[PDB]
Amino acid sequence: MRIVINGFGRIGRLVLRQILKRNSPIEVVAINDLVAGDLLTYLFKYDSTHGSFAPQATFSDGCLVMGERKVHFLAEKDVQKLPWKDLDVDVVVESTGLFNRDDVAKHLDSGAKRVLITAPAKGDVPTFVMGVNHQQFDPADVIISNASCTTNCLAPLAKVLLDNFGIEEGLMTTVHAATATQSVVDGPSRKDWRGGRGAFQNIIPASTGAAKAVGLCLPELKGKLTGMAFRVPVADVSVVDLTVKLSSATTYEAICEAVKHAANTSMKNIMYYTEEAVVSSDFIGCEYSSVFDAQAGVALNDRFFKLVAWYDNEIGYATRIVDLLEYVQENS
Amino acid sequence: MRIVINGFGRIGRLVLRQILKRNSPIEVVAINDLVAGDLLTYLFKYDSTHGSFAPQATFSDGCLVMGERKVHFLAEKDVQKLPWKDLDVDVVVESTGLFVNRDDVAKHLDSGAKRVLITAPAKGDVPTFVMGVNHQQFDPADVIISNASCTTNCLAPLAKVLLDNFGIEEGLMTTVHAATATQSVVDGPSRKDWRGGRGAFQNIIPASTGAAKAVGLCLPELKGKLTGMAFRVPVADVSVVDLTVKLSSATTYEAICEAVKHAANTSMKNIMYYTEEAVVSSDFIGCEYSSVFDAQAGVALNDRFFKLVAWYDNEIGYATRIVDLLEYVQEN
Amino acid sequence: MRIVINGFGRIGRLVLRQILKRNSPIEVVAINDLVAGDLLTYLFKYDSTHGSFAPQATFSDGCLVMGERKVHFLAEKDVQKLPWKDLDVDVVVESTGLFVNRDDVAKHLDSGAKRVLITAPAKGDVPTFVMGVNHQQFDPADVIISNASCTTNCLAPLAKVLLDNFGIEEGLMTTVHAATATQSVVDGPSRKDWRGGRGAFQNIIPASTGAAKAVGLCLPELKGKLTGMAFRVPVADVSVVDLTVKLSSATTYEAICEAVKHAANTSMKNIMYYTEEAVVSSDFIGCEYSSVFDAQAGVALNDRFFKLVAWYDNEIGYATRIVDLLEYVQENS
Amino acid sequence: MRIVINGFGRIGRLVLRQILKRNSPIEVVAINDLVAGDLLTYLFKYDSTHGSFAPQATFSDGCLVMGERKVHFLAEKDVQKLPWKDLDVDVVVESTGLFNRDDVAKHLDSGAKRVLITAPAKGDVPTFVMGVNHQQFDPADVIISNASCTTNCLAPLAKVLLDNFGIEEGLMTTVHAATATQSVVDGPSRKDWRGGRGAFQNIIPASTGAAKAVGLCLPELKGKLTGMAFRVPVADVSVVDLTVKLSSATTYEAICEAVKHAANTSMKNIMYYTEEAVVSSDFIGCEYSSVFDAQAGVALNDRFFKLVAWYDNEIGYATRIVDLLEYVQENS
Ligand SMILES: NC(=O)c1ccc[n+]([C@@H]2O[C@H](COP(=O)([O-])OP(=O)(O)OC[C@H]3O[C@@H](n4cnc5c(N)ncnc54)[C@H](O)[C@@H]3O)[C@@H](O)[C@H]2O)c1
Ligand SMILES: NC(=O)c1ccc[n+]([C@@H]2O[C@H](COP(=O)([O-])OP(=O)(O)OC[C@H]3O[C@@H](n4cnc5c(N)ncnc54)[C@H](O)[C@@H]3O)[C@@H](O)[C@H]2O)c1
Ligand SMILES: NC(=O)c1ccc[n+]([C@@H]2O[C@H](COP(=O)([O-])OP(=O)(O)OC[C@H]3O[C@@H](n4cnc5c(N)ncnc54)[C@H](O)[C@@H]3O)[C@@H](O)[C@H]2O)c1
Ligand SMILES: NC(=O)c1ccc[n+]([C@@H]2O[C@H](COP(=O)([O-])OP(=O)(O)OC[C@H]3O[C@@H](n4cnc5c(N)ncnc54)[C@H](O)[C@@H]3O)[C@@H](O)[C@H]2O)c1
Repeated sequence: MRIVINGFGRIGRLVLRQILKRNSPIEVVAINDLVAGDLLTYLFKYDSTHGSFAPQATFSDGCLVMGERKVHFLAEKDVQKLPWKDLDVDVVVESTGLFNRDDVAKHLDSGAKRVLITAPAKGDVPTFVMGVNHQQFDPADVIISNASCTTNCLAPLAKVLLDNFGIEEGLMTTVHAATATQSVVDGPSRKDWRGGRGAFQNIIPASTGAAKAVGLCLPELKGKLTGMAFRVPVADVSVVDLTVKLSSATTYEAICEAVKHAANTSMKNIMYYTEEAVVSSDFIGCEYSSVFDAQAGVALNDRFFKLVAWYDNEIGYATRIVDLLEYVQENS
Repeated sequence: MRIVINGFGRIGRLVLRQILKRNSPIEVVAINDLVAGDLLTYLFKYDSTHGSFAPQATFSDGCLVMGERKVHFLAEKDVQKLPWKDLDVDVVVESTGLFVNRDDVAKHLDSGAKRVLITAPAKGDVPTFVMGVNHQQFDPADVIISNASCTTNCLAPLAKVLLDNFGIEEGLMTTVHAATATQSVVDGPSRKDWRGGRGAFQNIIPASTGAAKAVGLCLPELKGKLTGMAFRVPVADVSVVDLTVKLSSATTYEAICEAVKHAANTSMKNIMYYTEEAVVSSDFIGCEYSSVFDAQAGVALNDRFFKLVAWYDNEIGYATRIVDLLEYVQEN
Repeated sequence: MRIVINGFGRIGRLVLRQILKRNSPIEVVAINDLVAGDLLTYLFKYDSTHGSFAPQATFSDGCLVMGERKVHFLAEKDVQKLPWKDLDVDVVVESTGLFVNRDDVAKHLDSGAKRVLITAPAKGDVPTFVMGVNHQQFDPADVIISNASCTTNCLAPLAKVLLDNFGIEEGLMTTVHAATATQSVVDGPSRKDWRGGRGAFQNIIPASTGAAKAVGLCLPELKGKLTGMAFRVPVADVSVVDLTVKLSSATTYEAICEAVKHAANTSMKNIMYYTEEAVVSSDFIGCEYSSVFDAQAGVALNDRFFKLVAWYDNEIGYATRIVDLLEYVQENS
Repeated sequence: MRIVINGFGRIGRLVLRQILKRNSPIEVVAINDLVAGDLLTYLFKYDSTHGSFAPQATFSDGCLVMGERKVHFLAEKDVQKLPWKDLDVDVVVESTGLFNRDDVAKHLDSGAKRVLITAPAKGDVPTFVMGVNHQQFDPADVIISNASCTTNCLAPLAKVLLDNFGIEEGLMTTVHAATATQSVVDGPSRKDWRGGRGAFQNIIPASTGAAKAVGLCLPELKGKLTGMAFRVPVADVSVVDLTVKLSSATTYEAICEAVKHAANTSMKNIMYYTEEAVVSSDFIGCEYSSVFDAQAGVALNDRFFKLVAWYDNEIGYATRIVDLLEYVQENS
């Protein structure tokens, strides 16, 4: 399967890293960004969060050269000018953070067969969470979304609670790492005024559609969940704080056992269960979607609980992108 | 009213700052800590969070000199050796963080102080007050009192407004809390709190808090109805309460906003503030309110289930409440 | 004097703040940026570093309204379309960080402005001024001028005191500098500075600076005698100069302290400050001085070779100097 | 060789990590700190800076158990009560940061044969830097020092300059990561007032004896070097900025070639030479003492230069401790 990465940022670079880590048969034909391949190769090899990678990788003849892989570098900001027809592209990984279905469809017009958006999409874009609803993928879905990092953390936990106890209502907060949409010092973010305030000086409230998105991947939870975010001064790793009213009376220990059991069966490689005294840095490089923190959660009574689940919003999400690409390869 | 400050830390120093920032009968006659007065004077005058103060203040001859006002400096770790009888002390502000058991705190009375105000939740049933919530329940016979935690001072006023207007069925609270002096610059041991020893500015750190249960002490109707947890994050000051609450009556988010706005204008004047501004944590550095309701940040799931957001300067808001409680309790 | 602020960023907003703080008779007639006036008003009123300001300021009818000041908001990226003729502009404060070549900056004059003050070092034939060092060399014929960098404003006053008292043979400067808007929250591309894109709050980041060479422009006797470098570190504001200097005459560290203390009381009043306190960077947030000499931090190897330490609020110190230079130009044009 | 680690902090734990990483024949028989082995095991396994280690490690039977290694845990604050005679201790790694030769000699009185202090020492304590003067070690040296992280970075570079060009005079600044002697929020540090100011809110000047200490390992540089430090908000990795007047005329390129040559020959495994666009995070886990940054340095003229060298103050220094222990093992 021939892919290109459009936007070689945190997610674009770490998707390529996770492809190389599993020796994937996925063929990465090109990388597109706003700068030249020499700088993009440097950013791929040296990572402040995830450490150095691909020490033998070089920029040569306008390509990223790594073993038998030679990946063409492009620097074309306009999707209508991208040479996807000439490069016989099966899937565009759309990871610029700029691109509505109508904007993303320009990749198809430029000759790509499919687009995978590394973010929530607006319009008639099927949204998938590996281990929750990815088997709903149909080859007729030419533009798909892998949802947000937050939805990938919440949806597996919500599915376990739905299947074991039922959910009456849930309100979610994510305490989220700073990301590339934020600023080093106070500046303008036109769609999110708070989001422009200095990232490492502030706790910053933010909107998230993650809780509503769980209602699309698990229709039984439509209208039953909403939530919000706080952006805080860490460079990576985020946590979901789910306050949930269950349909059946249970114990905190029974919830722990249900999540532990799911991690060992239906949610293998998606959910992990820990009882260790973890902090955010313990999840840097963690490939799971959702790590249930058994010690951190609290119970008010037999139906009302606050549950805690960690996610590496960079590497966990990047690993899910590669999982979804490999699933689409096998089912298209 | 003659007071002494035992423990000249974040809270001890900012209590003195807030005394000097108002017209007050309070006479600060002595300060006790573990180091000499020259270093304590330096820390009072230069503050990384709250900026410089009292530029004309000097250390001379074992006293803090501010015009003709002279405060004795002591460096005596043992409460049984403190000269409270000789200094005719009306109230000890107990802000070391070491002495919260009645038996430990009573040693101040044995040493000659008439009353002790603990700047923290107490262990045992020490009368606990939140200004604007239950401070009028103070009795002159109460010789050892607590001003609760910063978090309880943020949550309790909001909980009182909800209780009085709508009723509360159940609530689960998270505080996203600034790093404090109990934390470590790099990973080290914290025997009662393993996570709390992990590098403070590298991590989101879960913590246990009794703040939601403590609301049950000031508002008996809410005993058994609230609990919660904390995440410590890399900001040096300002914290936020995220209250997920099931109310006893059907209402709207707008009705909650109106009730809080009304309370801030009347019964909670100078305790609660109501904002619709695009606020972030740094906007509350130096804020003297106990609880600042963030109208834009909150979400409603339905007519009974809400997630409400309230900010607090855990240093200056709390220090201001200590001075308010001193002025309320003491005879003049 | 009618001014406009082109680029309402850290420097643009704090220039307006410092104008209002001294109740300056300077008239700010317009602000240009890339975003709407309601968001720019919000950023002016709420500042993570310097606290809230102008609580009664409002966005109304495409203007910033503050008492009798009514400032037009523009959102025009192209200097050739800016209405400087219609607004009768005396000085453009050029604070976008995009326009530092004389040819780019001259488009402001073509659009009707009488003068441009670039809030950065300039390329080409642009007279560069440091208040208290060479600002009296300003000539009314200078239609495009530079206020140099924050770093040059910190180093040049100290270099002048050393030059005048002892002479300088050679010097090498490091600035340990706060993170700025050119940096990124997480690793990203900076095409002209690869290191400068690496996560700002995860890294000590080496950077190039022309500040030491620029001192040779304001003090020609020091041409070829200074160079230096920077490290960007995870603080949101306040920077420090570390000057390693070989002096022309033998002295003591205490004689250097006395010369700086004397200068701060006389020739460098309101430009240099002298401290012996145990200061740290946060102590200078909101400090309006160009250069604060840290007497306790410095070291002497011998009677000619010294390491001297001087602090600067790279935001507020520099913004205050912009207002001082505007007021000087007003009085001398 | 039977060793114990006294003070299981950043250096103590990472010394054990580096022993295990090279499968050293050094036998670690005991670890002493102020808290129990369950918490010390947790801190060994989970590291905010260097990531997780020894997943199979357990606290079991009062020991740290890792394969065939079983390390006894102690919690004795008083060196005079440590059971070094009973444990047949060949070398104490003294890494508490509390312990003059007379104070350190109490380890010998308690039954240890030798002490290696992980810091500069006062009194008649031979001080060694691997690759500079470690071959001056004599088995008769019962108390030895591995100097500071900063001295281990500067001394190898200074030796290359001395041998190739000669040094007239040098003034050094280290821009240094925050360390455990610092505070999360403003507090008192009696011998270092600035060092008590909030570590992640400030650039903090400090004194360092590192430049003078180079005069101990390279006597020809006595009286020719001094310097200072700035502590900054990073959790690890530091940089030396050496302003040096050389005894002979040269070029920046000739300095680069001399350091490159040394890194390939006499300074193999001690110095590294890079021309990459490096930043501090690129050296997290770097085992070199001194990494010369060719691109960062500047020349004023043919005798006056500013040279830049990086060091992982935790892992580089810890690796040198293990190198010095193995050198002592081979030469005693
Ligand atoms: N970072 C995370 O935690 C995270 C998690 C899940 C999903 N996502 C989503 O993934 C996307 C990328 O996020 P990111 O964090 O990698 O951002 P980023 O800013 O690191 O990466 C975006 C990249 O796209 C490039 N780019 C910008 N405009 C372009 C254009 N016209 N053509 C080509 N390249 C262009 C940028 O130069 C940059 O390298 C966003 O939609 C984001 O919401 C991010
Ligand atoms: N920081 C906040 O946000 C906050 C808010 C509300 C309540 N509190 C409570 O206030 C108390 C103080 O907290 P802080 O943040 O100011 O801590 P801190 O560590 O800044 O201050 C404690 C001070 O007490 C001194 N001290 C220690 N032992 C002493 C002794 N035996 N005798 C005299 N002085 C001694 C220390 O040297 C230090 O200066 C704690 O109980 C804390 O829970 C803190
Ligand atoms: N920040 C400091 O410490 C400091 C100190 C001295 C000098 N400077 C210099 O001042 C200048 C501004 O720096 P800053 O830190 O304020 O940066 P900034 O990024 O905070 O501000 C720049 C502003 O210009 C706006 N802008 C960008 N392109 C524009 C265009 N075409 N038209 C109009 N507005 C546009 C941006 O939206 C932003 O609001 C730079 O030249 C910088 O080197 C900065
Ligand atoms: N961190 C570095 O960058 C670095 C580099 C080189 C050398 N050093 C030196 O190494 C030493 C340790 O530094 P660190 O950074 O590991 O500090 P640290 O605070 O992380 O470690 C010290 C440890 O000693 C323990 N301890 C304290 N008093 C004790 C006692 N009486 N008995 C037993 N254990 C006790 C503490 O609980 C802690 O775990 C210091 O001398 C320091 O100067 C540190």
